[PDB]
Amino acid sequence: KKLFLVFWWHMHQPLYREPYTGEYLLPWTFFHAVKDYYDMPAYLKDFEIKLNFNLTPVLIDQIQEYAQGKAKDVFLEAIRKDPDDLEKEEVEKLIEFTKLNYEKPIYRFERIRELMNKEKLNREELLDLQTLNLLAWCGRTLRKDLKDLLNKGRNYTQEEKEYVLNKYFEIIKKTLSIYREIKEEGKGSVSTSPYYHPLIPILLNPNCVYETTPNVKIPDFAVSFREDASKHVELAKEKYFEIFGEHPVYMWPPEASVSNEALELYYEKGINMLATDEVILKNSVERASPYLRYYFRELISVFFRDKTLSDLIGFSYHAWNAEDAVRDFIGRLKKIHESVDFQPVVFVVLDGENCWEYYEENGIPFLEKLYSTLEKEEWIETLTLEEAMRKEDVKTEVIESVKAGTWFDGNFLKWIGNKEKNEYWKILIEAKKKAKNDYILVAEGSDWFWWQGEEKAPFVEVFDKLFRSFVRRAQE
Ligand SMILES: OC[C@H]1O[C@@H]2O[C@H]3[C@H](O)[C@@H](O)[C@@H](O[C@H]4[C@H](O)[C@@H](O)[C@@H](O[C@H]5[C@H](O)[C@@H](O)[C@@H](O[C@H]6[C@H](O)[C@@H](O)[C@@H](O[C@H]7[C@H](O)[C@@H](O)[C@@H](O[C@H]8[C@H](O)[C@@H](O)[C@@H](O[C@H]1[C@H](O)[C@H]2O)O[C@@H]8CO)O[C@@H]7CO)O[C@@H]6CO)O[C@@H]5CO)O[C@@H]4CO)O[C@@H]3CO
Repeated sequence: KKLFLVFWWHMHQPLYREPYTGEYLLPWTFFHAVKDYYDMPAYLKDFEIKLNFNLTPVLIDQIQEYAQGKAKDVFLEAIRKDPDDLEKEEVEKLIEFTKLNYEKPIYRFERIRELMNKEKLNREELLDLQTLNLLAWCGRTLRKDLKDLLNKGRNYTQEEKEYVLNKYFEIIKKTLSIYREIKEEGKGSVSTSPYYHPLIPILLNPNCVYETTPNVKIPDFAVSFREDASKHVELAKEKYFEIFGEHPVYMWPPEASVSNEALELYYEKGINMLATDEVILKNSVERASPYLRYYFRELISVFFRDKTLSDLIGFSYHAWNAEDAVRDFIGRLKKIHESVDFQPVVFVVLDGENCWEYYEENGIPFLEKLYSTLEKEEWIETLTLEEAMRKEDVKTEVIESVKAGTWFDGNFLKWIGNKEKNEYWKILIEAKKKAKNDYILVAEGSDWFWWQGEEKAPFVEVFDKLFRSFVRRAQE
């Protein structure tokens, strides 16, 4: 009797490329590509387990542009420059970026602490600020190759900075190929999402927010977004076919968000399986185990992720020692294994690139120990999405209705329902009436609405500039 364990690591970045200047206004795609997007599937080269991945199409587009040397990244241009050529504005944003990240374990260099305590910075100190910001985002693969330079910690030269940059782009250039390779080798399945990571249930029926939050105020949805919902899915299918050679049969719904209408749409578009959140299951079915494969109306398979296990990784274990965390995780899996007489399917689903920067050494001690330990347990069988979908010795249940929501509390309050977020929807509604091109789809991405109307943080205004620029461009 085995426990079937399914990791599904979700990778996404909204579009940082401002459409009038063509500049990437934030470097986060670059930094998560060099730190996470290659290295997360590259674990499969060293560990005999299965791991699965979601790549949003808008993320794939940006990885392609960086890989081809086409991305004009303003923050990265400031890193590349000789410090004598840095504008005051660029130094300021290098310092602000450092302060934003200063407390993360991946920024644990004594030299950073020295440079932040300094009133003015000379050329050598600026070179160190530039290069340490690069090295802070070093992924697992190059932490081996660049060991000598990482241990230096200070006194970097322009030549060493450029060496690091060249290696980082070599990683980005190999990234889509490793996803293709692990898929073809049967080491993992790869899914995608509707193109720009929108909330499909809201685009199909904005009144679905009242299934969970009856008291919320929403704007007057005087335009239909239903066709746009279909387009996000269809264009995702096309992009996925380009990279992987088939239409995708697995999708991750952005924010785990489902509704009866959204599930019907995924079925109509040929998606055979998706996953969503356990809170949605508990809101929809009184007596329900998350260890079963569910069939929504016998149209499409649904797995509900194990929220506690997913949250152990996403929220707890950064604060723990790696060995303690792995022993805890295996212990919980063993209790699950001993708790049912059938073979349970245990989905572990979370962002695949955001939690590691808060772990010691970018979470590499944790993941190496986790995967090493998993591959040794006879009673754990990790599965690809494809195996989880077709596995016969699993228990199964039909469900006829779900209560619309997301993996935030089972509701939509992070993206709609307060004055500020509603203003974004009103902007989008008005723009949609006058829309002339697919930039209106870019502006439907969930990310813009998440950041809007949130307590001020460094670089928040950049998401607002992006959103409004896409809205403007949509109408021209
Ligand atoms: O939009 C840019 C963003 O896009 C991607 O992220 C999206 C992701 O793909 C979706 O799945 C979804 O993610 C949900 C997530 O899975 C849930 O876990 C939850 O996330 C909440 C966190 O759990 C919770 O801890 C908290 O996070 C707070 C941090 O703990 C706190 O440290 C601080 O974080 C600041 C960062 O330290 C700083 O670096 C900067 O963050 C930038 C990112 O580093 C950068 O990569 C990018 O983010 C991408 C992301 O990588 C994609 O995968 O831009 C960020 C902004 O510049 O600034 C942070 C804020 O100051 O504060 C955070 C927030 O309070 O809250 C989060 C969010 O509630 O919910 C997610 C939403 O359901 O959505 C995300 C976003 O669209």
